[PDB]
Amino acid sequence: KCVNFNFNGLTGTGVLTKSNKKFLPFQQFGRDIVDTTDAVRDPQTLEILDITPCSFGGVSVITPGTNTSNQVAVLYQGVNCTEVSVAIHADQLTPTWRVYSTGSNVFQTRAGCLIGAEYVNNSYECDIPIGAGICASYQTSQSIIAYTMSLGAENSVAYSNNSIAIPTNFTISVTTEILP
Amino acid sequence: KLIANQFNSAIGKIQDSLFSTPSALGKLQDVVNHNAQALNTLVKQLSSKFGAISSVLNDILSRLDPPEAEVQIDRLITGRLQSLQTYVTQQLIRAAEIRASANLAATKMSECVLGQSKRVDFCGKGYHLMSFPQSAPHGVVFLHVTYVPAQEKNFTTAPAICHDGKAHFPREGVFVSNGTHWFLTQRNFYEPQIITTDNTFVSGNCDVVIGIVNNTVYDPLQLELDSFKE
Amino acid sequence: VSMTKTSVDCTMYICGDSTECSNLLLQYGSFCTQLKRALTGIAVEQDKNTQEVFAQVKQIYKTPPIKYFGGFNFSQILPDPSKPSKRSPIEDLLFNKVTLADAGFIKQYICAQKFNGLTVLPPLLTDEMIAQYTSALLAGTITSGWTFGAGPALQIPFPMQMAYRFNGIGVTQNVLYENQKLIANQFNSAIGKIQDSLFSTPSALGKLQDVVNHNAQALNTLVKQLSSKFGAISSVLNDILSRLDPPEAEVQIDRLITGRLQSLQTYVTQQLIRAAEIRASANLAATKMSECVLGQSKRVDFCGKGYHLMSFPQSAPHGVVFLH
Ligand SMILES: *[C@@H]1O[C@H](CO)[C@@H](O[C@@H]2O[C@H](CO)[C@@H](O[C@@H]3O[C@H](CO)[C@@H](O)[C@H](O)[C@@H]3O)[C@H](O)[C@H]2NC(C)=O)[C@H](O)[C@H]1NC(C)=O
Ligand SMILES: *[C@@H]1O[C@H](CO)[C@@H](O[C@@H]2O[C@H](CO)[C@@H](O[C@@H]3O[C@H](CO)[C@@H](O)[C@H](O)[C@@H]3O)[C@H](O)[C@H]2NC(C)=O)[C@H](O)[C@H]1NC(C)=O
Ligand SMILES: *[C@@H]1O[C@H](CO)[C@@H](O[C@@H]2O[C@H](CO)[C@@H](O[C@@H]3O[C@H](CO)[C@@H](O)[C@H](O)[C@@H]3O)[C@H](O)[C@H]2NC(C)=O)[C@H](O)[C@H]1NC(C)=O
Ligand SMILES: *[C@@H]1O[C@H](CO)[C@@H](O[C@@H]2O[C@H](CO)[C@@H](O[C@@H]3O[C@H](CO)[C@@H](O)[C@H](O)[C@@H]3O)[C@H](O)[C@H]2NC(C)=O)[C@H](O)[C@H]1NC(C)=O
Ligand SMILES: *[C@@H]1O[C@H](CO)[C@@H](O[C@@H]2O[C@H](CO)[C@@H](O)[C@H](O)[C@H]2NC(C)=O)[C@H](O)[C@H]1NC(C)=O
Ligand SMILES: *[C@@H]1O[C@H](CO)[C@@H](O)[C@H](O)[C@H]1NC(C)=O
Ligand SMILES: *[C@@H]1O[C@H](CO)[C@@H](O)[C@H](O)[C@H]1NC(C)=O
Ligand SMILES: *[C@@H]1O[C@H](CO)[C@@H](O)[C@H](O)[C@H]1NC(C)=O
Ligand SMILES: *[C@@H]1O[C@H](CO)[C@@H](O)[C@H](O)[C@H]1NC(C)=O
Repeated sequence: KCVNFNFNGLTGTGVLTKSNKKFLPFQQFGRDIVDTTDAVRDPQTLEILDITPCSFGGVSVITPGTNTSNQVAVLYQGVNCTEVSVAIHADQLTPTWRVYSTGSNVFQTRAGCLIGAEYVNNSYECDIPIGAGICASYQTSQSIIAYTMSLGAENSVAYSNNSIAIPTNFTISVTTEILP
Repeated sequence: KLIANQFNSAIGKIQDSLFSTPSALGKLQDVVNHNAQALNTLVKQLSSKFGAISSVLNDILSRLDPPEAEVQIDRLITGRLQSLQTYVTQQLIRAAEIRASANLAATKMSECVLGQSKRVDFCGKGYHLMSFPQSAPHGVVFLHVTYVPAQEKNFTTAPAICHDGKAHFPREGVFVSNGTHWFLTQRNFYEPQIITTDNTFVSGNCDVVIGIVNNTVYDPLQLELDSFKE
Repeated sequence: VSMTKTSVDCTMYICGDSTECSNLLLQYGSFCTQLKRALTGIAVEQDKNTQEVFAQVKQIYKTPPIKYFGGFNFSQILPDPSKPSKRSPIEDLLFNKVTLADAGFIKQYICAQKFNGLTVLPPLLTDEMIAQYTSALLAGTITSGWTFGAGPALQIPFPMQMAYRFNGIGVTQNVLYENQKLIANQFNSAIGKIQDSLFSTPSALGKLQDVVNHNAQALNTLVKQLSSKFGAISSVLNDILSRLDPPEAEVQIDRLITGRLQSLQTYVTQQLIRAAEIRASANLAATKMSECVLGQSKRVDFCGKGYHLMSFPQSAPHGVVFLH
């Protein structure tokens, strides 16, 4: 569990688990490559406990724009949706606001846990990027949906040993390039 | 007449596209917004205490004896100096980015406006014909006029035409067939022409070339001579 | 082409799980906001760079099911359908060779993986999407030459595409047709030699490993700086609050706030400089992709030594490899 611990004079916040570290009778505490305490010897029973920091991450808000709709989706970056769901049920998350979190609106992305958007199989061009191929948009009763973005339409080329395509017409096109 | 009409239509569409879309000029508006934000942030930093009892120097001088007033003022000096130093560093980085953009714009102007660039996608999408500069606040806008192929048709082709045992290759073009007759055409615009000894060149016998087809190459001189001499 | 994207929460890094420190940090103004904007801008720039280099094609092109291109063997260039992610053999080799990063993405989850308020963000495009863009570019180049780059894709037999590229460099068509088998054999040999060279040379991909190493070093240094005291009695805020009364804790905390804030500003400054360098590299990669993959460049040494004929892109982690 995520708890506030105080072992003798070393205090902190973290999750204590049974360790797999080969402590000698000599060592009392452990540290990783960046000199952060990550293991302790329990003053009683001498159990060696690993300290995992409590889960955290950034929060992103996906908004269609307030001139269209006031519904938003929340991405909890960096964590598994199982831990977010448990934190919601336990009322442990630092933000005090909540999202409806109804069935089918919680989707696991590579970026994080996306709550408040319906994932669909149909692929669309990317609108609001989320990450790892997943984008969100506001579409139909309009609601926020999430999808794996399309890269483009397919166009097979009619290649053959003796077939060539020759233009019979042309277009004169004018494009705009803006440079600071 | 068709080309002039397409050009005029494209220019009108460009004016309408820039007018209609609020984000068309985002690249320059972002530069303006970043400079305005940098100055507003730099001014707002003067309000911060940076650990001092007050952001106003006169309050520090009026409240404390010289020793503590100097300590609190030195703390504010450190805070403001760090804020200015950060501002200048960020402006140096932004200036380097703008320099790179300006060098690209100058290259685009030389290659696209003062000449006809062969570089693909450098002077717009399509085959480059010409470009026109327009000025803009803090920047330049280029109108790139290009040739885009349209309405293609697929034809049967061959690398060479075999006449009297000799392999004929296009001088400037590609051999195409409509299903009954073979013609030489330019690659970028369908315009069939009769295959003659003036349009093709001869190198080697009809064996090595893979996919050579049999057809007649029309030599004009012989045809005239068979009339001249009778 | 791209740099590892990071996002750093100023408050957690400087004043983790410390209300008093956070309240003191609020007296320095917008600095935390400015660093957040700088890192967000970098992350957006890296996704823009990847999209500009690889997403240059409007449609996804495919090769024919009958992969006969006049004797030219592209099996080592085109996607290998039997493996997950559909990378080509060369792309798969590149992926196996340079992926020494600590994942490089969140993956729904340094021993602590720098979980001190430093979050690495995933790219917008996955390796599969980049491979798909590369495959589309390869299919377009192979089946339509440069007509694909300028406008709609127009099919042309591959040896005639080579014939026109030969005319481009200044060699007649009959040289290719008379020597077509020799040219195809030399091409296939060169491709095999490239695969062997990349496999056998650990240093071949040094540019991308160096980018990964520099970002790993920057994050390792930023985390390491948390252990410094910067003149304080202790590097741990909880020891300062538990040991000292507020009026002294504010002094020791202020010293630590100054040290950590300086560490974040130094980190952000180096990331902005590296972002500018990566953006310049990405712009060069996009220029090369347009000039040499979507056309036949006439610029000397721009795309390989010798007279340019063509090029083929290959995806690599955080970058692009061109075969000229
Ligand atoms: C090559 O393509 C161009 C278009 O890019 C063709 O020109 C276009 O031809 C159509 C008719 O097929 C014109 O539409 C007509 O316009 C008149 C305008 O008064 C209207 O009254 C008619 O009812 C009809 O809408 C179109 O305007 C014209 N475009 C231009 C710019 O002139 C051209 O014929 C094509 N050539 C070949 C060989 O395919
Ligand atoms: C492939 O192209 C060739 C040449 O472009 C086509 O042959 C030509 O077809 C036209 C059809 O109108 C012929 O015109 C007709 O000629 C006769 C006299 O030969 C005349 O009495 C008619 O009033 C009309 O003018 C043209 O002569 C003919 N030329 C040759 C050399 O055959 C051919 O049909 C095309 N094939 C396909 C499948 O598109
Ligand atoms: C295009 O090139 C690829 C290779 O770059 C060709 O695939 C290769 O085909 C040879 C055929 O003998 C394979 O050789 C194998 O060697 C092992 C021993 O090393 C032997 O046990 C096998 O029975 C076989 O003889 C080679 O492994 C294979 N390579 C790959 C990567 O598949 C392909 O056939 C070429 N395409 C054309 C149309 O020529
Ligand atoms: C131009 O240079 C190419 C090579 O870059 C020449 O092709 C090469 O010709 C030699 C023979 O002179 C070939 O060696 C032979 O290979 C066979 C393979 O079975 C072997 O059995 C023979 O004992 C001998 O080693 C070589 O393989 C071949 N290379 C290629 C890629 O085809 C070409 O002949 C030269 N042309 C002129 C006009 O100089
Ligand atoms: C092009 O014409 C030549 C004849 O001028 C063809 O050559 C003949 O080919 C047949 C078999 O197809 C042989 O039986 C003859 O002996 C060949 N004669 C000569 C003089 O070579 C040639 O095959 C034709 N090519 C095509 C593609 O039709
Ligand atoms: C005494 O210490 C032992 C080992 O540390 C522990 O198992 C036991 O419960 C302790 N007894 C107490 C705290 O009464
Ligand atoms: C091209 O020629 C080869 C010759 O081996 C043949 O196998 C292939 O099927 C031909 N392509 C088509 C589209 O027929
Ligand atoms: C190309 O070849 C024939 C027409 O000659 C036809 O079967 C096929 O659909 C054509 N495809 C395109 C894209 O023109
Ligand atoms: C995320 O949680 C699910 C819950 O069952 C688990 O199966 C999955 O392995 C977890 N993924 C990671 C990366 O921890």
